[PDB]
Amino acid sequence: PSRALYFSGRGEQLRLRADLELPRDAFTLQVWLRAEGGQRSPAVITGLYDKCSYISRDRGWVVGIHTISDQDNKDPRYFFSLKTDRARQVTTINAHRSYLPGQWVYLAATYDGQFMKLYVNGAQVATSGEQVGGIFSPLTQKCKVLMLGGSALNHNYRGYIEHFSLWKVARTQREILSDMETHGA
Amino acid sequence: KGRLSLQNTAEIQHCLVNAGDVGCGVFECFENNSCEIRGLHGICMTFLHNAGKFDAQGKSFIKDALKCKAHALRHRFGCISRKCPAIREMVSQLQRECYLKHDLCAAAQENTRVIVEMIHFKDLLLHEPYVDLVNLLLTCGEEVKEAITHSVQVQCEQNWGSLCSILSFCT
Amino acid sequence: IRRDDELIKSQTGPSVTVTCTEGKWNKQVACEPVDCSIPDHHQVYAASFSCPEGTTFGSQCSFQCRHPAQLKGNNSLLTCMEDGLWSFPEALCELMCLAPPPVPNADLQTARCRENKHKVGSFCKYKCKPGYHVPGSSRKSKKRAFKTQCTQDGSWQEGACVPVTCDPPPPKFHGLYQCTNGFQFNSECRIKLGSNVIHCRKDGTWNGSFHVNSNLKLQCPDGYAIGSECATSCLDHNSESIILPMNVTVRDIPHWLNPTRVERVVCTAGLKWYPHPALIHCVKGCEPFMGDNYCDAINNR
Repeated sequence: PSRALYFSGRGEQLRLRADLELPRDAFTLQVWLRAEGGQRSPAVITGLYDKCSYISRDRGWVVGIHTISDQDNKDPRYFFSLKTDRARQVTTINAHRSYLPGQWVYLAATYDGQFMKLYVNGAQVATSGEQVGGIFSPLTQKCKVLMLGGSALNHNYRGYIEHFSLWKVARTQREILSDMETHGA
Repeated sequence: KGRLSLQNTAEIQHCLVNAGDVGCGVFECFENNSCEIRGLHGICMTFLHNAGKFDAQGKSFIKDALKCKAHALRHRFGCISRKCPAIREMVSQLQRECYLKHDLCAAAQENTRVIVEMIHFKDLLLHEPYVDLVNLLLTCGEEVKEAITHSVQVQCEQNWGSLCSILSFCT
Repeated sequence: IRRDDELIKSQTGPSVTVTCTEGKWNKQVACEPVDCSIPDHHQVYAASFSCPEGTTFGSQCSFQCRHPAQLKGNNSLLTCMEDGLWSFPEALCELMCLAPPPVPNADLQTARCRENKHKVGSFCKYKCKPGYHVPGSSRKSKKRAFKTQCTQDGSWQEGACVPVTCDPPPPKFHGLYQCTNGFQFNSECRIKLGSNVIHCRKDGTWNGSFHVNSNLKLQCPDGYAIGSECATSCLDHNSESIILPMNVTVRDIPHWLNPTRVERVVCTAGLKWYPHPALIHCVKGCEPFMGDNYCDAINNR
């Protein structure tokens, strides 16, 4: 049948093995998730982090749940952050509504090379065009790591993760809806 | 003006629980309130301003008295009826039971000239804890009482000539 | 765009529309090149950037690594692309620490530490030789191993094995003692049967012992005889006696100095001169204001 992982706040987090090449030019993340009620503020779900650098460790891309108002942590929304090696400023993409703590959400994040888009439950929510080019050089391909359910600074996630899907190319909205209706088959 | 509701108790409670009990931060928080209990912050500042004139016993007494007063003000401010006479009663009671238990008379008999010449006539009249400290201090020694009455007569010759000319001699 | 005469403005995008009006064009347009930022960090770590042309479109900049850093790659140029950002560096300054300097009186337990190729974060375990130890421990506990690592600069952390200082002689024949090496290793101490030579070995063990004021007041029971500890105290309890034999008075002590505590004057052979009452001075002692969350300017020393 279908089985899912339950990520708790105690520090349970996974790590992708290095045998699979990380995407460089364009990528598409498709994840069925069920978020719990109270998450932490910078809490992440899936990230692409840097482990051999010390000047700037906030490169790559990271999808998660965070509050748009840092001074009050009032309403938490899904967010997609991206900072390529060529760029100098990390630009974040938010959702349009506060997340439902008891419903399945099919979260998708796309980046093609000019525009990054965020699909919450099949509908395009936000699209930013400040990140350009690839995300990292192919020389540092082995240094980048992919983390699921948490970060190196113990940004734990509480919820369910059902069907993980990461693509090596950018996909349009019709392919996103087709992958939604076909599930993991 | 008979209730401490004019100034929110939440902000002064946050100020009390945020600051430390070592310095005058608690008296810095408590000095701005609805009831006129102003004067504790002045005592905390002036005791820590002329602390070099005291000896080691006097400085230890100053540290213990300010520590006990800060711990008592953070301690017994929890459940208390919100009215100015009750606040005055609990402030005077904590000041009295803190100064009596740390041998104020011993520090008076150590060095009384600093403790009776550094007082100010201005703001003594309108501050109740200053009057409490004065009327508790003179019961220690007769020479200290004579010195503080001499200071009061000097301040009468400085500021208010009414009570100098009227009943200079008692009987 | 520098507009001159216009009524309404329309966001055409990458292009623009210029209209002729009364013998002059309405706008002054200029396609300036994109300006990449000056490369300081965030592209190549630990390298020097010196662009021979500039930081405009089509300009190429040259970076060179630091002397510890190595360089692998066919091209060592950065191109300011059309996106307004510099391109990906095809060559990276890989940071590799060189061979460590030879620490004296140490044994290299790790066989790879004697090479020259070492990555940042390598750990070398250095074992102190007998008669030597890593500083940080007293004469009771013996520690003879330490770890050294490559730092982010490209140089190893400092560490050396100091000689084991021998135990002090007893004060019965101290002051007239004449050691061959003093407090260093292999110190043979003999004053001018029993143990005529004292061998300070590698473990620092003593094989055999030696064989045959107006302000400061002392009250010994024996008096001028030997074997009695004298209660040495100042006239006031507020002052503390210290031993300052190197011509230091009460007011000559700096704030960073650590004077020794007052030792009870035990009578040695002959006159008791090794502790001298005129040399011991009563200075402003400490007061019980420790751990009270208050800084004391008098006791700030």
